[PDB]
Amino acid sequence: ELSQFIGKASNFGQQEYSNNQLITPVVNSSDGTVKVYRITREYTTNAY
Amino acid sequence: GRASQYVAPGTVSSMFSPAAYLTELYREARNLHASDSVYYLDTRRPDLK
Repeated sequence: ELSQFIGKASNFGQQEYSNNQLITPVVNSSDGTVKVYRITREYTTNAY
Repeated sequence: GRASQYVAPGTVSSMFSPAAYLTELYREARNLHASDSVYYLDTRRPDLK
């Protein structure tokens, strides 16, 4: 059961972010250690 | 910590799978005859490779 705990974010696919910040778990496949990452998107150009 | 990842006994990815056996046979068998010989494995059966 413990190994099924993926998708600790809202979605399983396209996960949520706000103010260009995406906060999701990433888990390794051999040991199973999970870290929570924040991916920040800073536009440099016109997003429109 | 022995070899990191494991597989099911029913998959080709197993080191004990028939795919593993085939790989092991091929890599030895392919060198039995000269490449320009009629008995050369890859001439007779160019599809196995």
